[PDB]
Amino acid sequence: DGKADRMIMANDLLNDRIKSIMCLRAKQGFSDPTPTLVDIERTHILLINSHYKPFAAMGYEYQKTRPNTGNPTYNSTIQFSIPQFGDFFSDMVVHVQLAATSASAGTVPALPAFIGADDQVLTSTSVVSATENTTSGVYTLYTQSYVNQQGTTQTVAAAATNFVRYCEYPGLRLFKRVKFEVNGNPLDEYTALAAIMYNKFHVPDFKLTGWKRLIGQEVPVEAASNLVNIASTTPWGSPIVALSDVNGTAVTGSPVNAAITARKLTQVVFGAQTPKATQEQLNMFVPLLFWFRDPRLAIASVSIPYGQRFITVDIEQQSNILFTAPGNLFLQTTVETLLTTGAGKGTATGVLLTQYNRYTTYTPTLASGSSIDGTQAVQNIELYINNIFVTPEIHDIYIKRIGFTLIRVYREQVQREVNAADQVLQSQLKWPVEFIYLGLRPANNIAAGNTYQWRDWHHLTSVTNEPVYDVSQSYARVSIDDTVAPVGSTTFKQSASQVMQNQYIVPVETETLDTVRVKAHGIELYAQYRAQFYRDYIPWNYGSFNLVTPQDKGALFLNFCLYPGTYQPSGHVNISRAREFYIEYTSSFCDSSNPCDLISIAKCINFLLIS
Amino acid sequence: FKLIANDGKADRMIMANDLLNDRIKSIMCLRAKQGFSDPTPTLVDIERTHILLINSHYKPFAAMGYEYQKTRPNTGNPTYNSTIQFSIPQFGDFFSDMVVHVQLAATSASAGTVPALPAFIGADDQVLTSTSVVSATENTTSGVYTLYTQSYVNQQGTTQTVAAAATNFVRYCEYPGLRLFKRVKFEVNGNPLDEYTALAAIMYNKFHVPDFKLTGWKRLIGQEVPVEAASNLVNIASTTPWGSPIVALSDVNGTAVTGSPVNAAITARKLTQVVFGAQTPKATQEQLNMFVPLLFWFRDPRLAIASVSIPYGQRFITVDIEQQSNILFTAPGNLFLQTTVETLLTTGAGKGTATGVLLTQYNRYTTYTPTLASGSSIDGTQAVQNIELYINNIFVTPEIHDIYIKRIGFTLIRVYREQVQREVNAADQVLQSQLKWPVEFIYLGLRPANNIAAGNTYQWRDWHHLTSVTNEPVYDVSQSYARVSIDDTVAPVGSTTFKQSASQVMQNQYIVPVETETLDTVRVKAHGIELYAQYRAQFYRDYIPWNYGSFNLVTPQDKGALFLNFCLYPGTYQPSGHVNISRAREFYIEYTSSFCDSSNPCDLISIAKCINFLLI
Amino acid sequence: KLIANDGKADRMIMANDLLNDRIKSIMCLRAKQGFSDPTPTLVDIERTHILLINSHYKPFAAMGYEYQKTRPNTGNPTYNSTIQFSIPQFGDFFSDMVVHVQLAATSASAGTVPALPAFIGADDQVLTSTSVVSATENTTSGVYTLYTQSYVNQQGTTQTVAAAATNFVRYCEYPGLRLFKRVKFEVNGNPLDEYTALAAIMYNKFHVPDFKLTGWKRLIGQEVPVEAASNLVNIASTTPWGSPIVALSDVNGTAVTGSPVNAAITARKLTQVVFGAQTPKATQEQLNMFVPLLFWFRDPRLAIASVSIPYGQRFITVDIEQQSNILFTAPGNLFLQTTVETLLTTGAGKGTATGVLLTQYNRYTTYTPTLASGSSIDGTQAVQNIELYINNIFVTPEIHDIYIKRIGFTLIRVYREQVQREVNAADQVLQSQLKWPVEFIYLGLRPANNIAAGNTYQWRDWHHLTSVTNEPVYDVSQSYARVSIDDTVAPVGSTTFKQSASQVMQNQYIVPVETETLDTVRVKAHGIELYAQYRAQFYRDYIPWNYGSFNLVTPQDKGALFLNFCLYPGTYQPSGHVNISRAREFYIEYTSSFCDSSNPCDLISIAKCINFLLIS
Repeated sequence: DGKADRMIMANDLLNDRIKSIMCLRAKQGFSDPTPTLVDIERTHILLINSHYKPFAAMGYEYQKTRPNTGNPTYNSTIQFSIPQFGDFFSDMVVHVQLAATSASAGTVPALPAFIGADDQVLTSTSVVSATENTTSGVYTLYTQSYVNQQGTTQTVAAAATNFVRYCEYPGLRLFKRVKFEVNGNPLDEYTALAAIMYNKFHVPDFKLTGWKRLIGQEVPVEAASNLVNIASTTPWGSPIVALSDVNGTAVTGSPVNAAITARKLTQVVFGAQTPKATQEQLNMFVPLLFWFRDPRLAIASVSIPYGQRFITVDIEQQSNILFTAPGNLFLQTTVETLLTTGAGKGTATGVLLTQYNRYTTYTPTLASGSSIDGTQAVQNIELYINNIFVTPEIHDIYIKRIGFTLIRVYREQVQREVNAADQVLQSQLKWPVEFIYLGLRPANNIAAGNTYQWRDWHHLTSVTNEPVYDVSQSYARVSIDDTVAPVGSTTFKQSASQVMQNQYIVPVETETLDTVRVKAHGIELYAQYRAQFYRDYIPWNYGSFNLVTPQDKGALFLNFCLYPGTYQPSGHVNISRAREFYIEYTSSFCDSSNPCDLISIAKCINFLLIS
Repeated sequence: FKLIANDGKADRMIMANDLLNDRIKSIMCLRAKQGFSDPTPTLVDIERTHILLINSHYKPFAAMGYEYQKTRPNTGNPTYNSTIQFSIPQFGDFFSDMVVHVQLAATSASAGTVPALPAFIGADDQVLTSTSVVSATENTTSGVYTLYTQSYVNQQGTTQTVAAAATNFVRYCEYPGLRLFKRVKFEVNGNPLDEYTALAAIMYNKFHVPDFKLTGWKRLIGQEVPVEAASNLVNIASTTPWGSPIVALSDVNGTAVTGSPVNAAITARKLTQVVFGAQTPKATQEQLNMFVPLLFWFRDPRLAIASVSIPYGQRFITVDIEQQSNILFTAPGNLFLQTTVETLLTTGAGKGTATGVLLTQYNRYTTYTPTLASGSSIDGTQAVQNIELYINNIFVTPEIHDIYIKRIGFTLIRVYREQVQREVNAADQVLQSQLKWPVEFIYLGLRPANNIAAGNTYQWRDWHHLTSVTNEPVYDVSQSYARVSIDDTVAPVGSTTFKQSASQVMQNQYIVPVETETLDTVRVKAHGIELYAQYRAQFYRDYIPWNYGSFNLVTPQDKGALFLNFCLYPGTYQPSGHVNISRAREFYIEYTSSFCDSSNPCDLISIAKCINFLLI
Repeated sequence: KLIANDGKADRMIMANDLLNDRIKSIMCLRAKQGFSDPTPTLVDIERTHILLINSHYKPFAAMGYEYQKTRPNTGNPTYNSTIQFSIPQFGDFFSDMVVHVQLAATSASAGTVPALPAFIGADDQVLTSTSVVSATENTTSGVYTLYTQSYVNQQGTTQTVAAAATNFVRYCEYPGLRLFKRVKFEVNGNPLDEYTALAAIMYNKFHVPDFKLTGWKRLIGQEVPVEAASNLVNIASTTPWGSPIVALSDVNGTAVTGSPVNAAITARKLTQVVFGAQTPKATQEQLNMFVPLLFWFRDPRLAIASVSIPYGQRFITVDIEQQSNILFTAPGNLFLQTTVETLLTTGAGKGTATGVLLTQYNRYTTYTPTLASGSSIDGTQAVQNIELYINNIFVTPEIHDIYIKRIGFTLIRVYREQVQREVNAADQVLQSQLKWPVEFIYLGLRPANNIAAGNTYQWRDWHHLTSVTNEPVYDVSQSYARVSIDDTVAPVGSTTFKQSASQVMQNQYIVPVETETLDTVRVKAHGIELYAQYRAQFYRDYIPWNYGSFNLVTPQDKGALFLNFCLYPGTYQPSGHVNISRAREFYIEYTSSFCDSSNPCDLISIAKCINFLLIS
């Protein structure tokens, strides 16, 4: 007790209910006066309770189906029949098999143009130029050449082959258009734009690895290094470890022994998106994202019979799925500086060399005339259908008594934009709207000329590439006269080098939407709010484990229900307003020089009759 | 496939198809004799015993719609270190989730100077200029002459002059939106209906943000998100970056040589993670935009607060704003201390000194340390450019609203109750005097006082940690070697004309935040009666958040975050256990510490979520 | 402006014209029936419509829980033994269980530095106690190739052969999962339920989402990554590259490909480090684990009535793995230095050790961690403590006697495991362990070498269900150096302009590359196809993705397959099963590209079956 506990557990009420029921049962002549669990549960909940209810008998089995449209190819329409098997059919997934493929043989391209104006030489293996400076005595030499990973110089016009890679998420872009046909008319359909909105919003981490494996995305692999820290020792030489100045203070910049024993982890990827000489056979199981994937919403076969039900997949072109990438061929850019102090200093004939410096980078380079194989075959494509069976007695009752089923459908509109601000009528909305995926994707993300299209195609922002360099630094000193003391002498030579150890590319996102406003039949559904309200807050607050806060900085969620993703309706936009629906945007990026696509994918409510 | 509905005892208990078919036979026979035209049963008839796993049924909801609304403060121009009060406008029939948009101006550090150079290291040949400090240690017994050089450079390596211009970078503390709200208060009629501090905001950060909400959560409160970056190919199948002379060697006995690299088997590239947001030091931190959610109970739509139930005269959201000195910090910019040690091994006359002849071996060691510029601090004039309260307003039909007010009676609510007790004891029993309602659970921690100290150069990071964090360096070192013959007429092998040179240069340095836990054991006692026996802190940090809560309870990353649980479903609305106070008068949390003493004071932080009731 | 009644669409989703009619009716009946208040009841509305704003809850039959820890009946615990706990009489019910295991801090015994490797070259062979040197002459090219191998510590100091050296120690991955060979819940001498480490690793792969992973790893003694940030690598408007190569343009004005430019952003790198039980250390700290017991009655709803399983005949029995499968030797602070030097001379005796005019020098240096001879694990490492923690649930006496007299029975889930060793590339394996309805089956074909003592990666591969090979990734430091040895002749184009270059291994990573052992799987029971022959990715990737929601995690292990037969794996409510008639003649058929007589594998099949438990 007391007051707080009477309202949370009501244990004095519960006991009085027990005393009352046991007496009424004794009054009425029951052999066993002890109450029923149901009688207790009419007011109180039983936290420990192993009760369950039997389910009407039901089992499921998957089935595989080849298409009606002959041998599968890229850039073609593939249609499946939905065979007659179970009383209902439910979740679907399509196995796509793409042949192992390599690029055709090419050549080592021509060397770059001269950099320096002096001492210009061009051979089959290098291009050399120089800049003189007689004032400072520094002679700068530029050398550029092609090498492989081992550093062996490659000859111009000799053999060289590009690698091949897939775009990111090839399973999502391959199905250009997925549609469910019932009696000629599309019952529901979606595009790759709806598939990547699912990719951003509806794949939590406990499903992410398999999702990636399902649609052909490579999965990172964690790799452990040697020990980098070992307690009570150091990799640094003794002369720089644990120094103190003349005052007894520990020296800033003097390393001390490690306090822990630790090793590094790093992640490597070597899948379909990593360029390879041969991309081995790619097997994807692309799920079809239809409402009836939920078992409860399985579609009765009698209400949509065989012969009038089809799955139709439009297949993208190979040029948007498979790309070339640099192979074992690199451009080595090397700068050498020779500071001389004697006669002819700053030129090739200068004497008295005191300081030498070398700077060397490596850039992966494409081979000339090495392209993807246009004969790569779609080796297999098959539709997997989950078929649900029930007893004849319950099927009869269910078909006569269910009436209808609520369904959800995709409604998509793409609007090419060159305005920094615009009010775009959403003319595709027939039905009540639960929520809307919004995006302003730059046209350059899907441009053939964009060398990073394999990556940018699904991003909803303008992406720029920022290099991050690993640099190896070296120093060397040498005495060239054994009779002169080195310290303070020009016989004590200096040498240094900066060599590129590796290079990363950081994708830097520039958002294309600043503010979004929603107006419908003269009614403000959303005031002009920053894009971060729809990308961060709304996916964070709503949806529970069914709505993921998107990684993409350009993915916006226009919510109109309380529980997006759940079957029970919880809010929508009335059809009257949906028929005059406007999305007003503000952009810092879109203009006449930067076209962008206002992508809006709505999820609408619709009914479906039975029997 | 054939369905088998009745196979023995197991199927009879799980599906009960014989009974289901008997119920159908009975129901169709009764309906037929009672005069119905359609004897087939209703779906409810079947649902009274059996569940239908295929079922498209749903219920219509009482008509409902919602719309957000911006609201500005009653307290004028917003500033750091101030109290900001919002009115809760009269708009919807109910109001639910709330979020505050905060806009912090772009800011830079003031102009400063390159500080003075470090003191001499060696006792010999001391020279100090405006650009370097040089000293040396002689050793004529070994013939090794050690030269110490320290100087200031930028990233490109150009030497910077002492007292020349230099400017520090600026950074925001980690999770600045969580620290910015010193206190958040929802008050009606002068008294706080519920309130919480930044300690509750970080308790939420550790226990209630799973990964499918994290990226958006980090963006809402100003924490930078890592960005994955891909490298060049590091392994290419059938080749190697190692030079031929060392690749694929065998010894004289035919065995492959240990340490001889072979060709790669796969073609792989590396992934690295980079950050460049509010927590990364920058010359100019761009304008910071945050949408801080208010972690109140009524964020749940089911618990939306009826507008007529609270007068408009005295209903407010009141937020105390942290000071700028706890949110924005200076950090080293494009300025680095270069520490170089050089050893020269000579063998002739004067060996070990600067005049020794015949140099046989040379070594160079060099590190770089980011350095603060003198007199370059944060801009104190940084403006809080905008702050606005977003309130979700829910609208219902007039009929349901009138029914709801007259029939709801009350609502069950959850509130925060905070207590912080300063400790210098390794073990103590702390009476929890702010705990006074049915408590579902208690967040517990023992945060060292140094984590929030202005003297801690890592306060921007340590402030929300509940442990003692020390910084262990990890070094990336570039090793180089070189040999050169200075006499073209003498064979190099075995001659002192075959010189030696080597170098170790710091490529990069990482900082490993090493947590030393402050709690060894925890005990929960109420009136000389154990609610929790003395268990290791790892029982409350790892096991309880692992077993309970489902997706509502996240196993905390912080090694010091503990969860004292008293219910079966910590995240759900339905009550499932509590400790009432009630006889909880003498509620004690007893701890043991291997860290807390007179030299390392800590704050025992205990935040409980309690059940209370609001009458509508 | 709410609408509520816009067309047929709003009629079927909200049914507001129907609800208004129900309210208007209910008010008139109550008015006609003489009620004081005619406004309807929330239950009256909810008979048709769902209320999205509803603070309703039900009171729970009073309950509370408390944990209790007990010691084994079998005295001091050791490796390779059976430990048995009694379940003490405490609460009305007992629920989740977790076992605290404490393993003493441990280190390897003292050993020696092993013998140096054999000669590589055929010429100029020298064997020291500190290095082994050989060479390969080449008079045609003028290249003298010198091979040197030695032993060093991390700092690089040379270690003498047969001098002192000690190995480090490491724990296998997921030690808490392998430590328990078998875990038994025993009643009346009969095993009521039991599982092995194989079931534990199946749970580790399929039922630990990311919001529970950190705590899960800490419970079973797996080290947790620690994120560490570096110095700024990019700084806006500057570069680490020296100016001679920065922002170059060719003679035509075009920017030079390969010429770096200033950075556009300012960024740090994030790397991850581990330093726990799996990282080799001179001394591993005292390992403390709280290993949960993965029985069905962990669910609070499914707590076991203390009366229904009497005291004195109920036990938890745990078989403990041998020490040699839990704790392993790993290389310590001893490294094999492999150095190749090439000397390009052109004068008399070129290509031999007597070459004169040295033009180019190259050094290639790798390091390989090396085991010390005679340094092994401490076989006297004690199990310092092991205790079983049991949650005890207390309920009111009135509800206790009612529930025990009325619940009848409870559904339980039990493990049923079979391991079939295979050398056949394809086989059809009868599952004799299956006797009861099966919800789903964890499947794998684990290579026998993953648990073989001869495998030096057994500490890692034991829980993997594929064949793992080790692919090195090398971080290589490249350096160049040029020096003029004659100050009277111009360096350019002269043999006095000497060249030197070095490649030194900076670090090396091991990539675990998984080779799948299962190609296709087919499920055939009672001559009936429940699963056709489908690729292994259907069971590994598609099924865990589609089913189970947050209760079924997609497995990272490429060899983990999930054969599902219910709609909702992870829920207590039954949702489908394989019936007993078919379960008694049950076949799992596989095809393999890996398994043959040179690579024996174990087909591991662990099914979750449904059984029942009577009450008392």
